[PDB]
Amino acid sequence: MSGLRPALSTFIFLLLITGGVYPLLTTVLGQWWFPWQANGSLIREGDTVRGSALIGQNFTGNGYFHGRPSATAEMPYNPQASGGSNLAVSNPELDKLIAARVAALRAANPDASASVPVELVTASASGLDNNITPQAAAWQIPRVAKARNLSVEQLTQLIAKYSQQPLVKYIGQPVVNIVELNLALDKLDE
Amino acid sequence: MSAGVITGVLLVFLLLGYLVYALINAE
Amino acid sequence: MAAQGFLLIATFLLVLMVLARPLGSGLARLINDIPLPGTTGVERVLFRALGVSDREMNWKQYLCAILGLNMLGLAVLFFMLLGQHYLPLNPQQLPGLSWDLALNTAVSFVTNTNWQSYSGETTLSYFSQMAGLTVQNFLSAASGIAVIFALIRAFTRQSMSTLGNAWVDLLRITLWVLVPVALLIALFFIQQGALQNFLPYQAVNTVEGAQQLLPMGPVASQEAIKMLGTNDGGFFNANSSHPFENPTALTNFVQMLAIFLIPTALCFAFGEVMGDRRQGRMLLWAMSVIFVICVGVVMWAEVQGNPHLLALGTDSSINMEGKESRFGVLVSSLFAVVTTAASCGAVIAMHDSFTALGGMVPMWLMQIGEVVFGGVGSGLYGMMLFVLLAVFIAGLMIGRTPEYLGKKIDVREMKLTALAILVTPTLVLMGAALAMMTDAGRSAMLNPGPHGFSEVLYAVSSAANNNGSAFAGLSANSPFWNCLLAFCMFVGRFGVIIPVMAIAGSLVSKKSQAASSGTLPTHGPLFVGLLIGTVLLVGALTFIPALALGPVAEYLS
Amino acid sequence: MSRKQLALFEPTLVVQALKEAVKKLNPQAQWRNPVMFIVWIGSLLTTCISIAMASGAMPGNALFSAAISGWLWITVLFANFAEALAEGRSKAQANSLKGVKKTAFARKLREPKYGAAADKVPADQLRKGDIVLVEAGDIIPCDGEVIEGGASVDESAITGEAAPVIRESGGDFASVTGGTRILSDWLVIECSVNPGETFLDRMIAMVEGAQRRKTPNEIALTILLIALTIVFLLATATLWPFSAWGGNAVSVTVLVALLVCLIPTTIGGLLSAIGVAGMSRMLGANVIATSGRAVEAAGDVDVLLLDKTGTITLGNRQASEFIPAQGVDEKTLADAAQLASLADETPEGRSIVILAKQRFNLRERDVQSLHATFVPFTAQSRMSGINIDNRMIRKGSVDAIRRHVEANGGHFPTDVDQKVDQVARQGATPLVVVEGSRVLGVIALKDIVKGGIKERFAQLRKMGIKTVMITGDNRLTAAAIAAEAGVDDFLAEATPEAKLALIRQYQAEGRLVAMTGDGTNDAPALAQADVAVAMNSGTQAAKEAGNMVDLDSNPTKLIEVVHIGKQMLMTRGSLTTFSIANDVAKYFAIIPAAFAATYPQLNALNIMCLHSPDSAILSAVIFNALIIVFLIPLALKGVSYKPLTASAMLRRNLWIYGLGGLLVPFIGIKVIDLLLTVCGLV
Ligand SMILES: CCCCCCCCCCCCCCCCCC(=O)OC[C@H](COP(=O)([O-])OCC(O)COP(=O)([O-])OC[C@@H](COC(=O)CCCCCCCCCCCCCCCCC)OC(=O)CCCCCCCCCCCCCCCCC)OC(=O)CCCCCCCCCCCCCCCCC
Ligand SMILES: CCCCCCCCCCCCCCCCCC(=O)OC[C@H](COP(=O)([O-])OCC(O)COP(=O)([O-])OC[C@@H](COC(=O)CCCCCCCCCCCCCCCCC)OC(=O)CCCCCCCCCCCCCCCCC)OC(=O)CCCCCCCCCCCCCCCCC
Ligand SMILES: Nc1ncnc2c1ncn2[C@@H]1O[C@H](COP(=O)(O)OP(=O)(O)CP(=O)(O)O)[C@@H](O)[C@H]1O
Ligand SMILES: [Rb+]
Ligand SMILES: [Rb+]
Ligand SMILES: [Rb+]
Ligand SMILES: [Rb+]
Ligand SMILES: [Rb+]
Ligand SMILES: [Rb+]
Ligand SMILES: [Rb+]
Ligand SMILES: [Rb+]
Repeated sequence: MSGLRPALSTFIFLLLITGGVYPLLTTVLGQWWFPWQANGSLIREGDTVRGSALIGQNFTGNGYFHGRPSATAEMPYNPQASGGSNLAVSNPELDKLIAARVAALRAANPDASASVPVELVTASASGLDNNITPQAAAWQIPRVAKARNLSVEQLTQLIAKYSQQPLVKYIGQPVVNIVELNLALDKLDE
Repeated sequence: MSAGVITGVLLVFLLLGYLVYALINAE
Repeated sequence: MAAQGFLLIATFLLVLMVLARPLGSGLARLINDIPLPGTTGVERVLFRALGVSDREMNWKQYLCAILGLNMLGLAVLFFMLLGQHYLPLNPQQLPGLSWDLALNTAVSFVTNTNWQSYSGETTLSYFSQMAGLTVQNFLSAASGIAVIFALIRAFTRQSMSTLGNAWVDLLRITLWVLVPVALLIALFFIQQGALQNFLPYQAVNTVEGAQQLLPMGPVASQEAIKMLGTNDGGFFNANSSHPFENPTALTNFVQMLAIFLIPTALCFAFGEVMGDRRQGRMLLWAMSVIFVICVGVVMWAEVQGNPHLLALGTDSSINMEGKESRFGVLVSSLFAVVTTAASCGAVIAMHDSFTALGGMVPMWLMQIGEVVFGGVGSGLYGMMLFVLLAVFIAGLMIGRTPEYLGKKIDVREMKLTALAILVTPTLVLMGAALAMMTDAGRSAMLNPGPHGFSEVLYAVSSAANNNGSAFAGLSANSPFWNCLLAFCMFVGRFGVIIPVMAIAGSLVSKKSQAASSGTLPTHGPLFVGLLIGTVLLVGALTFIPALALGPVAEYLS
Repeated sequence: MSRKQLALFEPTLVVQALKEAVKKLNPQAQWRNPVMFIVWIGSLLTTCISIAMASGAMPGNALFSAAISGWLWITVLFANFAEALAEGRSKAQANSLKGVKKTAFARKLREPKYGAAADKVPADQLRKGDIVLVEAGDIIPCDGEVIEGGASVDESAITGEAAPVIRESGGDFASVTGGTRILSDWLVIECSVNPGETFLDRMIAMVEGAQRRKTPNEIALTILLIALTIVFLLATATLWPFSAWGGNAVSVTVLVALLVCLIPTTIGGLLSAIGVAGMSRMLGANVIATSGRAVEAAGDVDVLLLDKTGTITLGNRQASEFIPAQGVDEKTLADAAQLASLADETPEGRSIVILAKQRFNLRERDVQSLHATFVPFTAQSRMSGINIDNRMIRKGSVDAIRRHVEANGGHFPTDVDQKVDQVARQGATPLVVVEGSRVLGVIALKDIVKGGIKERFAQLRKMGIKTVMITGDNRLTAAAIAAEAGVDDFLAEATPEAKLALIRQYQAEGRLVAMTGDGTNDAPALAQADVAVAMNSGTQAAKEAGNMVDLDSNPTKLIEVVHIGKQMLMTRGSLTTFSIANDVAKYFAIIPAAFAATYPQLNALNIMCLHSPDSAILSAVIFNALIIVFLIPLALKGVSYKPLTASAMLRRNLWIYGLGGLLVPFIGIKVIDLLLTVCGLV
């Protein structure tokens, strides 16, 4: 003893409090109060999970709103990697990727403006970005409208319906839930 | 690594040891 | 954009000061060894049951208590990470970590750096992520606050030899500041959308037809304490900016507030304990001027962004690369400066994809020793060495004996202050030189040219200065990188904790001279500018040769 | 010393006579200066590198490495030159005051008389316990107290005072020192110094300390300079692997040049010069201070403690007037005073008889030795007198005689009180005399203040030092003396244990107090005080107790002591601030120059538009060498100190020296590079 019993007692009690009670109380209160948000904000049709309202998925069809590029390890928009492209400003590989993305987006959206938004050509910080700006979502109205036989007014109303704005404009940006918007597009088709 | 880098690193460690000894002592 | 950035800085600082002043009074009550209201009796039962008799301890005994707690935590965490295949809460049956990786992350989470060279969702189980790497998130923060409690007690106590009970301090901090505030923060994060469960990984049949595996786990409970205790970490590879960790802009703002909460409340507590609020307002002004200047510089650099984006056909030149669309470049720049000045390490954005100036200023903010609302406890006792340098220089140029808060600052204080200051630049320069001289350190680069050296220098600076943030283009999972950064983190914390404790134990024995007519006031704009100039000049002249070959060369290229 | 004044810092003789020693400060005995030892090792390394290039090595440009090595050697020579110049100025003062040991004659009297045995001995053979006899005109062969007789003494050869100093047997004017000349009459003194511990030896130990002790502020500044040397050495030595990854690595000679240009060579070379020049200026203000630690600790004095009889007043104190009481005749008053002052050796007691017998023209002609029974003066008793007969005669202060007469049975009259506070309002110190519980009367003791010191006390008020007057006189006489002298406050009727209690009271408050005294009475109080400015006119006990002794006997010499002490600290801090501030322009001159082939894009940082990388680095090294020479006069003279507020003076020092260390190296490097380009060597 003599400085060993208080050391072990304090460390063991703090271990118990901050690895037992505190995460258990946090989990119990989370599942009791906000279970959908605490379980991942999963989206289901039937009994099959169609995705999360926060993570985002790889979209490549013409009738689907495309999100920001992803730089996860195995596949684009891979939740098992959840990294970003750590490419420098001076890196020529980043410029090559940006040029390829700009050429692909201009090929895919001919009726849109030639100035592609930076959101759709820059890889996000985590790869799993479910959000784009409403300007970037309204830049790709003609492609989705031509692929879906919808109206520009209907598409803009759907984007404004699925647009989330922060409490004040300077702590963030207005965003569009891409997965929820595409699921609403599918439901409007059905 | 050649002899020059070894000599440089040895000189830097000797200077650092002398300076740390001087900082510890009241010469 | 400039108006929005100014409004963001002003709102963040205003809400921070408003939230931090009552916590300043609360922490001052723990410095003065006065129990919090409502905690009396519970303390009497609990300390007696544990075996803590509230005996007061010297600096040697206090430091031995802190080091013994940290070594016990290191051993427990390291063996838990090695044996994570034999422990419950493993819904993926992930194997045990290797020796080098386990040692590196154990030293990371014990020495409050929380560096991570792995991918969390494919490396760590729920038990090793919750009962480890969160217990240490509490414990390293509590140890830092205990050391700064000892330093403030040394400044406020006259002619005694003891520094209070380290076990009482750690228990009070963890039970009454770290736990009940992080519980509310975790509950708010769960409300906003952060994960908190123990489910297996949820397979997703996507809209198009592909299959992705969503990882689950107790995310928000760890996120709250890594933001409260200025820790890095993250359930996932992205520290922050993962939607399951930082879902909303309100969550991000609360994260920044929690990062600067305790380091600002510590300055408020110091000012209240000394009896002069100007002594805390001086430190707050000296931190805030540097912080605002750095935030403005990084915001302007990120707004200018990539010059090739406009040439290659994009809409703007704004550096949106490696940043989340749920935030902006302004919010990303503010968060980057907050975490690299606060020794936090959480990243809202890939700092590797930042511009040259916006990667230099966070790197330099780490390199100055994390004094600008720095690490929890460690920021205050790191700037309390530059304050000793400033009062020594100012006392020389006024002709008086150097003196801070009445107590004289003699040869032993200067020796230990120099030894404490020397630890982090020495480790940064030796680690960067050893990584540059070794192919095992040099081959971890991702970006060529000067920016690979920027990656190496950023990694070594974050390890030595207990930040934990990374460019993340560096493949730091090598055994050489793991051992090098483990040594850097270990020495960079425990070679500063020891001489600060020695300074405290040599300053308790002194007496406080009363204020005279010729005594220099350690507050006001003159001393704030003097301390600011000392900090910026030392942190510049130490690292201009290192910074001129990386981000400066990249900017001028 | 004031007279025989020191010449200019550069009289063009000691410059050569000390640069000859500077050429002998070059070898490896610089281990005690780490900042200069780093420059020495770097210079030797660059010399070996240039020799290797001259004899055949991998790189080229042997001329550039040779010039860098030569200018680093020149930097070492300059930084040793400042130290040796200060040390040789101190040795010049030491040789000026070293020729005082002249005489080889000393009489050996067996008993203290007018003359007992004229046995001549060499003065070096004098030890403690011996007595000598000096005539009118001879010089003093030893340092000690005076046993019998008084004589006017000319202390010009030691202090510089052309005015003679009176030395009289007994009292606080008994200590005499060697080298001085008797001007009046015979004098018998005692030998109180052994060979090797005289006042001249104390002077030589002050000015010519071979192992000169470093003050704690100097040691702490040395620690900070070592720490700056360590961080700059690491940041410079780690530049080679970084440039190696960048491409072609930087050359070792350019790295050594940057290392010397970064570390604080200026303050690191001028620190010892600052200390030795501070000792030289300290002795030049006629103070013999044992410790530079004491000199620097005197800089934060906020309260100064002064004696009144021996310090503020000259200490002659003639008994100017006669004052009798009711039922008392002047014959009885003068007789009582003369009998009480027969065997008294105090200056007041001698003055009593030597004016009273001539004033009344009547004298009780017997000496005190016939039926002798005499009691001396003890300060705590504060009373003296004679009791040769069954009757008793005593004289002393009002409180002493009042306690004596209440002990006997009588009482002190109100008429006597009226005369006492009347003469106290006049200013003379009253000594009340008594015979058989009868208060005969008082004696007016007129005293003279040491010139116009009210301006110096106003200066002490402006500098922030509150001065009080410690004495043992009455509460009203001390009030009048304080009003004449212009001091802030006073403490009267103070026994020396109460003075020591006041020292402990002001010292336990946290204030670092200073005391000025001359007598053996104030010797333990001076030894207790933090700063003790003793007086040369006082006693050897007070001189030994005090950590610094005056020679001009000025009450306000603490002004000059604080001047040189704060000049030391301010010069150290100012040159430190200049040295760290200088590195910004060194970076702006060397970094775009050193990284000019590995990274050609770094030329945008060349804001000075220097001609070439070699010219830039060589000009930076030239300025690093020349700033030491350009700051030798500042190190040898001290910075200009004005009695400002602490905050305002810090602001002034930051402005001047920080802005100088910022902008001056830019101008200096640009001018040196322009001169080099014009001359054509680069
Ligand atoms: C070059 C760059 C320069 C950078 C500048 C950086 C400046 C940062 C300053 C650092 C702050 C630390 C020091 C102050 C802390 C303590 C505050 C204090 O004591 O007050 C008195 C203090 C000194 O007064 P004193 O006479 O010595 O003592 C009086 C006592 O303290 C009297 O005590 P009291 O009882 O009256 O007060 C207690 C309580 C009394 O009231 C209460 O009881 C509680 C009231 C609040 C309760 C909640 C109500 C709701 C309020 C909203 C809060 C929401 C939180 C709740 C959460 C929900 C959120 C929805 O009120 C408080 O709790 C604190 C008062 C508010 C603090 C203000 C925060 C300071 C920073 C904010 C501005 C920074 C902007 C600069 C950045 C932008 C530049 C780009 O005055 C100050 O506050 C100084 C700061 C003033 C603002 C900064 C001025 C500069 C701003 C412009 C910068 C220009 C830069 C130019 C850049 C280029 C632009 C073009
Ligand atoms: C090497 C570089 C060399 C540098 C060269 C320059 C150095 C000399 C500069 C001389 C300038 C010429 C004189 C200008 C005077 C006018 C300017 C002025 O107002 O400031 C006065 C100031 C003197 O003030 P003071 O006499 O001590 O204060 C007592 C008052 O007079 C009366 O007493 P009071 O108690 O009544 O005062 C009340 C109030 C007085 O102030 C007031 O607030 C006005 C009264 C309003 C009502 C009171 C309510 C207060 C609540 C509102 C407060 C917000 C106001 C601030 C707004 C934002 C401003 C940013 O004070 C306070 O409230 C305390 C709170 C603190 C105020 C906030 C401090 C502002 C941030 C300072 C930023 C400086 C950045 C410089 C960076 C340089 C880095 C190189 O003089 C200065 O100009 C200082 C500024 C320059 C700093 C010097 C930089 C030194 C760097 C050297 C580093 C050394 C390197 C070491 C190397 C070796 C290491 C080993
Ligand atoms: N010959 C004498 N016999 C008796 N009393 C005397 C005396 N000479 C002086 N005194 C008195 O004794 C007291 C001693 O005062 P004094 O001037 O010596 O104290 P002080 O502190 O001012 C000088 P110091 O500390 O050198 O003795 C005074 O009251 C003085 O009047
Ligand atoms: Rb951290
Ligand atoms: Rb530093
Ligand atoms: Rb930290
Ligand atoms: Rb630090
Ligand atoms: Rb830190
Ligand atoms: Rb430093
Ligand atoms: Rb330093
Ligand atoms: Rb220098």
